[PDB]
Amino acid sequence: YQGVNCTEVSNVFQTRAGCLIGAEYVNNSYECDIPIGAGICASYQTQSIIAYTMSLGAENSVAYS
Amino acid sequence: NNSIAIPTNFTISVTTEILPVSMTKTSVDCTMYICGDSTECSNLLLQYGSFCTQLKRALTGIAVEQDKNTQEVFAQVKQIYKTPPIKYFGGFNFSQILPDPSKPSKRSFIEDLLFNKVTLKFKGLTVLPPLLTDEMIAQYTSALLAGTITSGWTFGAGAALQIPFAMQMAYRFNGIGVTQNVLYENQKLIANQFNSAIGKIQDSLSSTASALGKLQDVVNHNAQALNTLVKQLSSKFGAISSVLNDIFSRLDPPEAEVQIDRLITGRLQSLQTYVTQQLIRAAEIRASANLAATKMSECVLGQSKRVDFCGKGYHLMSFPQSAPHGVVFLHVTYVPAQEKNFTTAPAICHDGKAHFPREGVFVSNGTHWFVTQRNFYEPQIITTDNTFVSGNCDVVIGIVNNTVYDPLQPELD
Amino acid sequence: FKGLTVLPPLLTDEMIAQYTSALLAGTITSGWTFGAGAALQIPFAMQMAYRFNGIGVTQNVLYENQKLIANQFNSAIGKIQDSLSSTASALGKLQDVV
Amino acid sequence: NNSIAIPTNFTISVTTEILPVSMTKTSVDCTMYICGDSTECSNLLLQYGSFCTQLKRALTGIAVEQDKNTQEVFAQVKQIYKTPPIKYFGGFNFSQIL
Amino acid sequence: LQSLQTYVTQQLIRAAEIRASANLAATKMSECVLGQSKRVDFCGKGYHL
Amino acid sequence: GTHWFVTQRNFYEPQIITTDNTFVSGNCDVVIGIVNNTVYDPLQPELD
Ligand SMILES: *[C@@H]1O[C@H](CO)[C@@H](O[C@@H]2O[C@H](CO)[C@@H](O)[C@H](O)[C@H]2NC(C)=O)[C@H](O)[C@H]1NC(C)=O
Ligand SMILES: *[C@@H]1O[C@H](CO)[C@@H](O)[C@H](O)[C@H]1NC(C)=O
Ligand SMILES: *[C@@H]1O[C@H](CO)[C@@H](O)[C@H](O)[C@H]1NC(C)=O
Ligand SMILES: *[C@@H]1O[C@H](CO)[C@@H](O)[C@H](O)[C@H]1NC(C)=O
Ligand SMILES: *[C@@H]1O[C@H](CO)[C@@H](O)[C@H](O)[C@H]1NC(C)=O
Ligand SMILES: *[C@@H]1O[C@H](CO)[C@@H](O)[C@H](O)[C@H]1NC(C)=O
Ligand SMILES: *[C@@H]1O[C@H](CO)[C@@H](O)[C@H](O)[C@H]1NC(C)=O
Ligand SMILES: *[C@@H]1O[C@H](CO)[C@@H](O)[C@H](O)[C@H]1NC(C)=O
Ligand SMILES: *[C@@H]1O[C@H](CO)[C@@H](O)[C@H](O)[C@H]1NC(C)=O
Ligand SMILES: *[C@@H]1O[C@H](CO)[C@@H](O)[C@H](O)[C@H]1NC(C)=O
Ligand SMILES: *[C@@H]1O[C@H](CO)[C@@H](O)[C@H](O)[C@H]1NC(C)=O
Repeated sequence: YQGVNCTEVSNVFQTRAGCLIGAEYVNNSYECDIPIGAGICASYQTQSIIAYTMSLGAENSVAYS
Repeated sequence: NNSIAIPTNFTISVTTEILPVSMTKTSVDCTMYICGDSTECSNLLLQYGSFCTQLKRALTGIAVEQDKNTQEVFAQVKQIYKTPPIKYFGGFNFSQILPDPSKPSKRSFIEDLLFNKVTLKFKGLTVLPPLLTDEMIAQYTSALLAGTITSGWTFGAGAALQIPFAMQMAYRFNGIGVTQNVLYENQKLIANQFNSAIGKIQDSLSSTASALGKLQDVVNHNAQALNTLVKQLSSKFGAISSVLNDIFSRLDPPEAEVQIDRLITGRLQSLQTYVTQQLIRAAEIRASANLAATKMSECVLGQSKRVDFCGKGYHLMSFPQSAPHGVVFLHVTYVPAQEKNFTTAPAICHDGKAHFPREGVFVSNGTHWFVTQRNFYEPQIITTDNTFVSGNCDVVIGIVNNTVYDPLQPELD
Repeated sequence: FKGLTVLPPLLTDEMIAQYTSALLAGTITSGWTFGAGAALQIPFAMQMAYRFNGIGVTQNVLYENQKLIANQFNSAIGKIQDSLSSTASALGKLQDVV
Repeated sequence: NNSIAIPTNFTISVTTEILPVSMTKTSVDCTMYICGDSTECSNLLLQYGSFCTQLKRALTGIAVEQDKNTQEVFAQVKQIYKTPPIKYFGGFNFSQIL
Repeated sequence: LQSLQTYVTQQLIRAAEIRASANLAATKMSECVLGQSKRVDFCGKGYHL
Repeated sequence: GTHWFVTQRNFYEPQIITTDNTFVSGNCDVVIGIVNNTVYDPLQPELD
């Protein structure tokens, strides 16, 4: 529900884009499958619908001397 | 006839470029705009066909295109490179472009000024949030800066390979046609000039009134389009009243049907005009975003030989910075200065043979001929190592007489 | 009329011709130097030798075939006039715009 | 797999490229075109809203765009360079272009 | 009003096309007149001088 | 047909094969199609 603070009208999660119902939030970061908005994407767990924050890429550090 | 000017010094400079990348994402519902809270009109609105589906499809397409543009411009790098804790790079100071260690917003100070300088659920009208937040775009920019500072151009064409920044600058001077010893004997001066230029850009961005007008233009265009779309809802369009409830109250349904049709036609025409203008503006913004992505690749990840693509002067390197609806490029270039006049010749006639310079030009100092590079005055004795011989002295027009030193000549024994 | 008018352009044709003359003079007299900083003079023969070095041909080729190269350039420039004059659709794009 | 071809001569050629840069700047009058300078129609026309402001804004933007196009294409040179009075450039004929 | 709106829309599309052509012409000026171009067939057929 | 020279790619300007216009890289049994010829050393006749 875009633009609705769903404290008004299974898992219920609140996003800057809206309120998301039927998707479980997980703290792992994956590549974006279905873009929802405001940096949050959703995908099929493979099993259930999950929501997460997309990862930009792998972290790397170059040994500068 | 035989006059040439060669610069004896140089001034490295930094310039700023601003490019819009994307615009706001807007969604429109017909019924609420055309005639809301009135199911009587909602019954008649369905009679016109599939205009709403077309309008929604167009708006959704031009909304997805914005995320496509942002991803194309900023997601050039595959890995998030990190800068070393020791911020010493041979005298060059990057504090104004690297992220702030105090971590107020993980933004550079110039990025802070860019975000502060430019300004950034209606009656049926909504706006959608972009997929990438400002923090993620700033993180992408930080990764690009770390990669381009630590490794050079190598990170953009394969595996990232570290190299000291002084040797990278020597590479780039070799690229612009100047020998590396010019950097190695003027490293301190070049570092001082670079720091001063960065400070001057800092001040110029802080002080200029209309430096970022290219993004204010987009923001104001969107605002005026939305405002005029809302304002058009109060027009009569030939009916007795602009209030649908009023025309229902004051007239019979058979006669009120014509006025309802007039209102429907006017509002549909206004909304279609809005959609068409949005499509044209989206095409323009897509062209700008393609230009920005091309500039990112060419100037940031490499060293372009194109003349004015990455700033005036001979291009050395560029640094990207983030803006609320665009990207900012800081082009570091090489500008010659303090030129002097000499008299020149095309070839040297020695022993009945014509000698041509290998990678330089002949200059005479008035009475003593030397060989020097074109972009910097550095005379040297003419020998057989820096010249090649081809032909006689009778074919070249303007040949001059001089002796060519032989390095192996003194070894007579 | 019926309310439909045409506005004059800001730059007259004389000003555009002046800009073009400035560009031609700069490129003839200083090479590509005038487009990257201070304009530095250089004889045209040496500039064209540099431009041959830029395409992978040594400069002694020009310094030995200067007269032939000049004659070929002159003939091509002379033929451009007749090529533009005789063709009936050389400037088709601007006519299409108008 | 053991044969090559190497040119022994060369020809220099001149070709022309034509590119439109700008188009005509036009203006419109709502009342004159639509109502035909009739007073009865003008009072009814203002009842239709702000379409005329939109059209005027669009055409003004187009005109400014044309001016910007011309300035961008032709005004790239900072200074007005002048050719030397003695027009000898080592055998070349630039009279057709000067 | 419909006729005038159609005219304005066509003018906007043509203006966008002319802007693209003008950008191309400016790039051609900068890369072919103010320098020597190594891009193939960008400043004519052959090795650009 | 009988002798070997070195020419620039875009123009026919034959030159005698010397040590100035050639560089040595390894032994001559790895390159496919390598032929037999002499290389002229300008230093030896001078005998510095
Ligand atoms: C290379 O080509 C040029 C161009 O055809 C030749 O120059 C011509 O030579 C003939 C015969 O000497 C003259 O009649 C023409 O007037 C020349 N043309 C020009 C434009 O001057 C040149 O001889 C050729 N050189 C070689 C080695 O083949
Ligand atoms: C929704 O309301 C709660 C409580 O009023 C608030 O904390 C939260 O920030 C709101 N969500 C948004 C997206 O504003
Ligand atoms: C994700 O982290 C939040 C914050 O602690 C926590 O409340 C939530 O249970 C976590 N969810 C999962 C699937 O780990
Ligand atoms: C002009 O200078 C060129 C370059 O040295 C020379 O070849 C030519 O003969 C000169 N002409 C005159 C008239 O001095
Ligand atoms: C880099 O510049 C900033 C601001 O000019 C200055 O505070 C800082 O000390 C400089 N870095 C070093 C290592 O001096
Ligand atoms: C060129 O520089 C020299 C200084 O060596 C000066 O004497 C001469 O007048 C200058 N010529 C021009 C045309 O500037
Ligand atoms: C260069 O010219 C100056 C002035 O003509 C002269 O004093 C100097 O000796 C010259 N350079 C050399 C290496 O002779
Ligand atoms: C150069 O010297 C030779 C003799 O070694 C002479 O014949 C020739 O005329 C000289 N060139 C000039 C331009 O004086
Ligand atoms: C060259 O081509 C011919 C014809 O296919 C072939 O027989 C010969 O082996 C080739 N030479 C080499 C060195 O591959
Ligand atoms: C160069 O060509 C032009 C064009 O025909 C000609 O008028 C001029 O006389 C030529 N230059 C000389 C010095 O003859
Ligand atoms: C080249 O010469 C070497 C020794 O001089 C000889 O062993 C070899 O067979 C020769 N190669 C050919 C193809 O004749």
